[PDB]
Amino acid sequence: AWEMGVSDPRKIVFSAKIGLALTIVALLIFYQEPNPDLSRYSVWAILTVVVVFEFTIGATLSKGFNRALGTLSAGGLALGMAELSTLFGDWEEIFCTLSIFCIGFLATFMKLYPSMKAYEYGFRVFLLTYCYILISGFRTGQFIEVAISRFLLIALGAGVSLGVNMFIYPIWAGEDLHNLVVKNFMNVATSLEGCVNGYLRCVYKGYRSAVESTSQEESLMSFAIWEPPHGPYKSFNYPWKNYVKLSGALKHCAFTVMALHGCILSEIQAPEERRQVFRQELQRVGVEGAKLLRELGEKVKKMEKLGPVDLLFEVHLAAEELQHKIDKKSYLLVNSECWEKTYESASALSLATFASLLIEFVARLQNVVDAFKELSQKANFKEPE
Amino acid sequence: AWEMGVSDPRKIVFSAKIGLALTIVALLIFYQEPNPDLSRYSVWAILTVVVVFEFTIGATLSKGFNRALGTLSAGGLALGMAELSTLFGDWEEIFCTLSIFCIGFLATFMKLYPSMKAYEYGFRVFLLTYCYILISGFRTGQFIEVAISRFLLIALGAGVSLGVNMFIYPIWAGEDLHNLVVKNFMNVATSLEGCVNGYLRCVYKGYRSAVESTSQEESLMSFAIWEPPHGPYKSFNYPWKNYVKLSGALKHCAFTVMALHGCILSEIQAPEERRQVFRQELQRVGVEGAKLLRELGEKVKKMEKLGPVDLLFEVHLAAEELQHKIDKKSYLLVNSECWEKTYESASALSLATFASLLIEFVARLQNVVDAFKELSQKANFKEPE
Ligand SMILES: CCCCCCCCCCCCCCCC(=O)OC[C@H](COP(=O)(O)O)OC(=O)CCCCCCCCCCCCCCC
Ligand SMILES: CCCCCCCCCCCCCCCC(=O)O
Ligand SMILES: CCCCCCCCCCCCCCCC(=O)O
Ligand SMILES: CCCCCCCCCC
Repeated sequence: AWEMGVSDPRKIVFSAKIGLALTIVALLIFYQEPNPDLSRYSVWAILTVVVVFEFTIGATLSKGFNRALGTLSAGGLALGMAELSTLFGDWEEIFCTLSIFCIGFLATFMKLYPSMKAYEYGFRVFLLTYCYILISGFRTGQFIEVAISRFLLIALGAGVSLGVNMFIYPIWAGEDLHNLVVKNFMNVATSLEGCVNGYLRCVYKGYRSAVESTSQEESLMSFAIWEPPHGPYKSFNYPWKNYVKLSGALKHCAFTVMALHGCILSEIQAPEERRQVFRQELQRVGVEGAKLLRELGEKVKKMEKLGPVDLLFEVHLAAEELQHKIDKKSYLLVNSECWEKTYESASALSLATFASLLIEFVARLQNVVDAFKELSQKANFKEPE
Repeated sequence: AWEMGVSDPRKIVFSAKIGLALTIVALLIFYQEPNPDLSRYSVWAILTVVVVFEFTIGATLSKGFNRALGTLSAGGLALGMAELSTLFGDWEEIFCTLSIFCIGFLATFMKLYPSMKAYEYGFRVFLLTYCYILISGFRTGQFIEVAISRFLLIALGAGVSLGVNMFIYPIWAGEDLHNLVVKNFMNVATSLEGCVNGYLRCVYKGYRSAVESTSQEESLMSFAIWEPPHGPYKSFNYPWKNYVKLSGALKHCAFTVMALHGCILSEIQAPEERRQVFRQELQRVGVEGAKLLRELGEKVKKMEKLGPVDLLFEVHLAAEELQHKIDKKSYLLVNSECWEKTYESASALSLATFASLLIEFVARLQNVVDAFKELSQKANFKEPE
């Protein structure tokens, strides 16, 4: 839709790039030599463009490498089996059919391995190449020059797709990974404040994005290993793994925010009157946590190093003030008459679960800070000021 | 390989049925009327089998319908553009390429939409068909006649694939969803027992399987609405949705088990000598919860209605006993010296969060019992023996 396009103009550029590659191949085939067989080999290029044009440069390179491997191995095996069939002069079609059965069984069995559920697209091209070459080289024989001519057009289609994708506003998966790591910090910072305000009032996509994106940041890292150097990422081997290490460190913290959100939806809840006693300390703790997470996101975005001052001083002081406040008024959580109604006791005891989950969230930040200090060292981040 | 076959005879029969379909289409192509010039586009029949075989019957029917939609629509559009092109006799290649650019841009933009992301297979067929039938039907007036031949060989291949798939050893998605619900019930019971036993020592994939299976439980439901009646499920409109409703009540219960597992990996913990005071009540609560979950799983598996007895009496009584015990020994959770070391106070206050989360887990089971009764009435479950 128009709103979708205006919000993200990257997709419009990608669509116009694919349409331009198809237009170029079409123009060549329209104004090509009028040699015979034109309508036969013309379509192969325009149809491999639609198959090899991927969103990112690294996915294009990886998928075209696995597709070239599958096609070359299937064609070599098909030619070897076609030559071997001649020995069974009396039984030719029987041998060819039994080879098609064995190959189909083996490829279909190997694609089902748990460790190969990602590379099915190369097993399909393997089975297609073997069946096409075995069935299109029988009624005539000596089916070679044509299988060596079809690939000189598949190559042209892939060459024009690669040139158009790479040399006109390319999209790099490394920058996608960098911007996703920057986004997660702001999502978690918004969720924490939303949870505290919701509990103290007289938040889902935030931690959902940080918890549900583990595989996205691994596929982006798989694609980024093929791309050459560019921009600020100038090095033989950029440490892309420290980004995923810092993302895991942040996810370990986002699980506590998930538990704090789940406290609001519980069936058992504490009286609103007793919540207002501890309002100030909870608001200060949430404010300092959101400030620290936005500072770390801003320092990751600019590729800057940490300053000399301690970043955790204020949040630690706030958490110690909250602990003292809980200590002074603990008599509102339990009762002393029975010391030696179940619902009322559970409601009273459920406020200390919120306070303990907030103290544990403050306790888990040091690991994210250490991960950032490691990433700013492996990658030569700039000094501040 | 051998282990994946002996432990799963499904994946052997599937590969053998693919090989059988390929060898029947092959035998047909090979043994043909002496005149081979009657047809030369015979690989179109063998390449459809490799593209329209799926694990389940409902997936095959749904995907075949979505592929024939795009193919017929693209062929009609291409023939309309070809007929309208002859008006501009002077410029034919320019109009054709201006049509290809627009079609590629619209198909890519429409396939990048987030909502229509499960239908990416049907958007490539449209563009491929348009380009093939516009570049191949150039300088020819009988391409309309060619088209029908190509689709008659694609129809022969799809008919053979559907017959072989549906008449040898059908694999139904309805049974897959039915088995998945029972497996999630057993996983959640095992996780609850493991966490309660782990906290008292002198579990991980269980709740994870139940929490992350929503996409599978929705795709299987989408496939299951195409399949005809068979076996136990004998009705035109089987309430497959009530299974998803019960699985979502179970997910809402599993989130508390995840929060209980998070208490074992925390930086702040309570001394064991204080944990051992409440061992019996926690152990009884966990035993009763796991017995209730396994009873509901066993009644879902057998397709039987609930008896006249009350299922929740025992666990409710165990929870009441736990609450009374917490009331009696509450002086071990707070300190009365300062009523009016921070770490030791937090460690003491962290023991009550585990018990409050266990009480919330016990409180959330009534929704699951109500959803089970709703599914037991919507689908006619047999009365207990
Ligand atoms: C083969 C060289 C290029 C590489 C191909 C990529 C291989 C990787 C695997 C992907 C799938 C196989 C490749 C497919 C390539 C291909 O050529 O495939 C192009 C398509 C099939 O594409 P798919 O293989 O993706 O399904 O072929 C056709 O559809 C042509 C059939 C003729 C259309 C006639 C329609 C009849 C309509 C009658 C008129 C009435 C209309 C009424 C309207 C109202
Ligand atoms: C989806 C169908 C795609 C087309 C599949 C057939 C293409 C044939 C291309 C042959 C590739 C080259 C094989 C070389 C084998 C060799 O020389 O040993
Ligand atoms: C020669 C390259 C392409 C060969 C044909 C590949 C298979 C094309 C399948 C198109 C989708 C047809 C699925 C529906 C068929 C039907 O409804 O019977
Ligand atoms: C249709 C599959 C094409 C496989 C080749 C991919 C591009 C590399 C050509 C050398």
